[PDB]
Amino acid sequence: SVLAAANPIYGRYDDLKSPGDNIDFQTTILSRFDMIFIVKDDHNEERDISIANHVINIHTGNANAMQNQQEENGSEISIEKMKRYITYCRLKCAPRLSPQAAEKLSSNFVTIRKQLLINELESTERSSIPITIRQLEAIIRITESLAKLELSPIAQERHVDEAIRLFQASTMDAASQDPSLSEIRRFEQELKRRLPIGWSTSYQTLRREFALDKALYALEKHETIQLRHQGQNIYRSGV
Amino acid sequence: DSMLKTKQSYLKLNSSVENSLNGFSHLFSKPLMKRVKKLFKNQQEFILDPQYEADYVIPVLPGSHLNVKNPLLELVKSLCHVMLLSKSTILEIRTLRKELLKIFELREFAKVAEFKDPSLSLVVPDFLCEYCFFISDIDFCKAAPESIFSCVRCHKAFNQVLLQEHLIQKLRSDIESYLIQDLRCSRCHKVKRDYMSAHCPCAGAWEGTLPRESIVQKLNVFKQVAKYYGFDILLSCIADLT
Amino acid sequence: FRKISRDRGIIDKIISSMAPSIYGHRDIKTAVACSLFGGVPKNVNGKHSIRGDINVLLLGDPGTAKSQILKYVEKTAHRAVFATGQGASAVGLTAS
Amino acid sequence: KIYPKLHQMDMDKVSRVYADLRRESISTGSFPITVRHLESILRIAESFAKMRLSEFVSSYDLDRAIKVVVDSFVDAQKVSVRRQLRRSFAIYTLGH
Amino acid sequence: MYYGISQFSEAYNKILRNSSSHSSCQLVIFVSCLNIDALCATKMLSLLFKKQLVQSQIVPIFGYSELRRHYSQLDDNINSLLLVGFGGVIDLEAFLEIDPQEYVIDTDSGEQSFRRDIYVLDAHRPWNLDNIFGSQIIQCFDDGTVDDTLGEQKEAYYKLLELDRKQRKKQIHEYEGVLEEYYSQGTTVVNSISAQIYSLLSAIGETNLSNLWLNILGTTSLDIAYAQVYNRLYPLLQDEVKRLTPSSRNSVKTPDTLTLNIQPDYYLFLLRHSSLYDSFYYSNYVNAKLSLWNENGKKRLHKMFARMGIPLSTAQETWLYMDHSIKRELGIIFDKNLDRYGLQDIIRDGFVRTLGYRGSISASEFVEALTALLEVGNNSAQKLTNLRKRWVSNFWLSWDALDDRKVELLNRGIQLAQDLQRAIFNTGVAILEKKLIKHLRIYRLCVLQDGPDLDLYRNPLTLLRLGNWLIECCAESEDKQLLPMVLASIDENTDTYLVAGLTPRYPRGLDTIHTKKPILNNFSMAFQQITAETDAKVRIDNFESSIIEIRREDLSPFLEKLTLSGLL
Ligand SMILES: Nc1ncnc2c1ncn2[C@@H]1O[C@H](COP(=O)(O)OP(=O)(O)O)[C@@H](O)[C@H]1O
Ligand SMILES: [Mg+2]
Ligand SMILES: [Zn+2]
Ligand SMILES: [Zn+2]
Repeated sequence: SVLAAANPIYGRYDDLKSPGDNIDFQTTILSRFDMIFIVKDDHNEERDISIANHVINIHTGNANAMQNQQEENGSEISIEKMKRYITYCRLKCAPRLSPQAAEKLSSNFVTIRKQLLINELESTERSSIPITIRQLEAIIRITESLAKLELSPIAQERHVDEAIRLFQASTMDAASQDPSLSEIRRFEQELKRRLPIGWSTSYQTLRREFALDKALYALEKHETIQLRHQGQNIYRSGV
Repeated sequence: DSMLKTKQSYLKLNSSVENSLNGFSHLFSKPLMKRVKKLFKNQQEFILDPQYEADYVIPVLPGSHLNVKNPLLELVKSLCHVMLLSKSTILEIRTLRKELLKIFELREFAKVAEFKDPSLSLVVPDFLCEYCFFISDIDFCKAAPESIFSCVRCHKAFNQVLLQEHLIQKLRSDIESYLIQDLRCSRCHKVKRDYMSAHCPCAGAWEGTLPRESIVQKLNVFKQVAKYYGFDILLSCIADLT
Repeated sequence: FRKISRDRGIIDKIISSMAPSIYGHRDIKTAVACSLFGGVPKNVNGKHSIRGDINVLLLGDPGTAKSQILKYVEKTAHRAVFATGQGASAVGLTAS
Repeated sequence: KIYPKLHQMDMDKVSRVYADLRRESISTGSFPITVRHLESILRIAESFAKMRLSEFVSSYDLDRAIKVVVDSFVDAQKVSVRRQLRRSFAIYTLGH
Repeated sequence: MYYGISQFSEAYNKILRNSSSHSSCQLVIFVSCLNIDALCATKMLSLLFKKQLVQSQIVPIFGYSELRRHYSQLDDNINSLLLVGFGGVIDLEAFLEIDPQEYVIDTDSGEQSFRRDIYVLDAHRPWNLDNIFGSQIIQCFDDGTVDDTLGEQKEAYYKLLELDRKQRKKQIHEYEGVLEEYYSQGTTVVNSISAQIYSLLSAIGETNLSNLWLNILGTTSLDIAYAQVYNRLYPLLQDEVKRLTPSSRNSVKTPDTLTLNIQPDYYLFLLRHSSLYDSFYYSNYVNAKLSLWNENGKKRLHKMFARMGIPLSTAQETWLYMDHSIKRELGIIFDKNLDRYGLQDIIRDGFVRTLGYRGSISASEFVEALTALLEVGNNSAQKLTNLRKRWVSNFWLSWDALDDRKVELLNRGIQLAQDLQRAIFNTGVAILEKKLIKHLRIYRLCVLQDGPDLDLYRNPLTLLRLGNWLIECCAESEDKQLLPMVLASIDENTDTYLVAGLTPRYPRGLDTIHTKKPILNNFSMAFQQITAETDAKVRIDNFESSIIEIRREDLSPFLEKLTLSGLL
């Protein structure tokens, strides 16, 4: 197994630049890798406080007490017992997929490939993140591992759902990263002048007025518009 | 009086980063902490001895949601919060607060040493006075009882039945809004737009915009207000809820 | 050492004695003293290891006795190794 | 021969200082403030306790380390926002 | 006097008549957990009643509230109760809400019988006069003190009982003053329960090697705190060992030989299961003799080990694996270089038990392992009850450690003893570095606010072990006068401190005229009087009266009031 730790160029990820600019690794090497996590420093002050408290407990001898107590509680287990359990599970079970799991995996793979195709079409550029048959093999292997850690001889759709969730959380998270602008600006200005500051209108009104319409998502990031009625109503939040 | 004298002296000498008040604490610094020490000794003498708990008793208010283990600590925290309002003297006020906490042997940045508002809020939006046609928002957890049963511009009273009706109206409106809220992702915060979805397509769990804990706190506030002011119909509504 | 340790203000006297032949720059002296004494390397249960050494970077205009400060540190610390600019390759810094 | 311990300390002030450091780094700032930087405060406090031969990190050893860290961060920022950052951080270096 | 030593067999026969009905279980044994001597005594009684097939109930109790709750839950069929290690100082009939009239059956005929007879067995000297004299339900097993030194107390108590003018009031006041000066005295112990039950068993004549070993363990349990009593009782155990041992000495070692021997048992810590260097480094006596908490202490320890000529690696090697040369000349080596450093009192003669090829073991090491198993074997009033549950559970671990078939448990107990000694040593050295002990004119207070492994000291025996460490250390400081110390430990989960009133003791081996006079722990009445007034939510439930739980907020006012109190 390969567990690699790398760093995007410029130290930070530098999401303002293109995702292919931040990663110097070519598509070939990225194709072999199954899961590709991209962690980002949120600088969330409450999260910062939580991490600071955890680290302070780590340093001031509190870790050696709380980890031991929590391990004795049974929700954590020592290194050696995990080692032996992993060995036993790997030497004991080699699960295989159920036909329903196969159908679900095929459907999810087609969905993921369609998503990558539409993303590349919108960007007019091949995505640095490759999604191929090897990715489907990776999902199959993760489903097998999930069934194996439970020692289940056959993989259930619960493992398929969890593997799809993890894939979306890591590989799609990498592939969903984004760095015409004239159309976006025109839409922004026309809705600012038309849609009143304190009022709302249905999304179908914007459709009839007239694309992917990423401008609305960008404005939601700017917190000037907000989709509330399950995406059927855009309200000028007050900006 | 300290800030008044400081402002007068500053104006006399002359005639926000820095205003007329920059050392007003010094007018009472020694008396303040001396009196704090004396009151601390007094309390420690009478914190446990009976017939003084009638003095060391925390009054019950409609907005009461904070437990006070030390009435003197609550007092000093309240004074520190009121004297921290000046932006120019922030450093000297923080130093005075630290010295006051040293009397309690408490750290300056201690969470218990941090002061928070002991009163919640429960406003009735768009309250209308049936005589002068005055539009107001009637709070109960912060507004005084004299300011809630009668109008402001005039002094005519209000209907108890109307107060209970509108309070229950806001309560049921909040309940319905919680029950009719929209879901959104927990990771990219995209609003949920379908009906069948375990999570966001980005593997983000669905979550409501109005937390259940928020409605729990609102119900607790309504129950506290009903019990404090004897709101019979509000208590009936609370009983109907569960 | 035990007697002078109980003295109050020993930190400032130590800081001032980092660069007796170099005027001013008290913060640099304090940082150098902190790195010299260093922290305790924590190791949680043998699983999580925490660096206990302090690394300090001095960015400054030429002729500011930064090189002289480094020379003092080299003469001072128990185990000191000095390398300069391009006169030290990647493998020669760590191992080969 | 000195291995100081951080038993006597207030995690609240350190946590708030680290949170504010990250908040000002992400907002109009270029200095990276990471968990390593939070550990740096404890490391400098340990060095302060070492230089006094103290086996426990006193409150002064923590306040001095916090002041050193915040001053080093502030001096690494541009002068345009340096005054505002110093004004924000002044509430943490109390007593010196 | 209620039951003298010579008439213990009468009580045994009465209990046998009362509850030798195998149809039911009408005899219940109450034992105070966290007390080694009580555990040994209960093991003796359990084996004895296993012999006569008398069904019995064994209930380990931690606090007085538990005792009263269990008695309330106690069924009426049980006509015989046994209290082990407690109940001899408090008003049980008042504590348990007991009157003679409810329990009396077949009142007639100058005699009285009762539907439930309770027999207490503890050696705390403040014998409750209402319990030793003014009741028939409460039955106490006196060790010769009440019948010899409480004659005046007996007369005064009976005068008050019979009397419920001016000279009559004067004599009543005099008698009450005599009774009161008998009271208000620190709780002290003169004898070991194990010795008392062993004497009873010898009167019954059902003794064996195992019971003698249990008596040795129970007596050794009191050596650390009550060494004078240990010296008093040592010859009796020695004579019993000489009597019971078979004449076939020097026999070839078989896997079935169980041999009790009297051999030099030096006053070290886990000598046979730890390195000699660590035994010295962790011995409380040596530590107190050289104050090892300072950096000079370790250097002087190396100085001794060099002076004897023993290599430090050899000293730091495990006891079993040392060279036979040192293992056979340890005695002479100690003879040569012990008086030089004042550690001559380390040399001592004790009892060693060998079970076949399993290796030897000393009584001190065994009782240390048992105490360790007792201590660490595994909103506010709930987690505390869970702590009581765990503490009571550890009693059964220590109990099962007595079985020779569970040596694996004994090894775990030995490891726990080593770890607990390490933790107590490190805590003591840290405290003596930071000088957490604040000397006053009443007591040397010491409160632990924060630090490492503070959750270990909420166990009462752990706090007592730390107290033993610190009191031994301060005892060898001649400059520091005799004065009790107070220890508190905040429980963050419960936000409460554990105040432990302790007592000073004379240095071990320091025998003087005042040493013969025991130190009396007057924290009991002081604690109770301070708690009765000025309600501070204090929890005084331990049978050891000098241990209380106090609110974190009320800790400082409680200590201030105690300083204002001159009772102790
Ligand atoms: N603060 C100072 N006090 C005393 N001497 C100084 C100081 N700053 C610079 N110097 C002198 O300048 C000379 C050259 O300094 P140098 O080590 O080249 O600085 P840098 O490393 O910043 O280029 C040294 O001989 C030193 O004595
Ligand atoms: Mg230079
Ligand atoms: Zn009006
Ligand atoms: Zn999402």
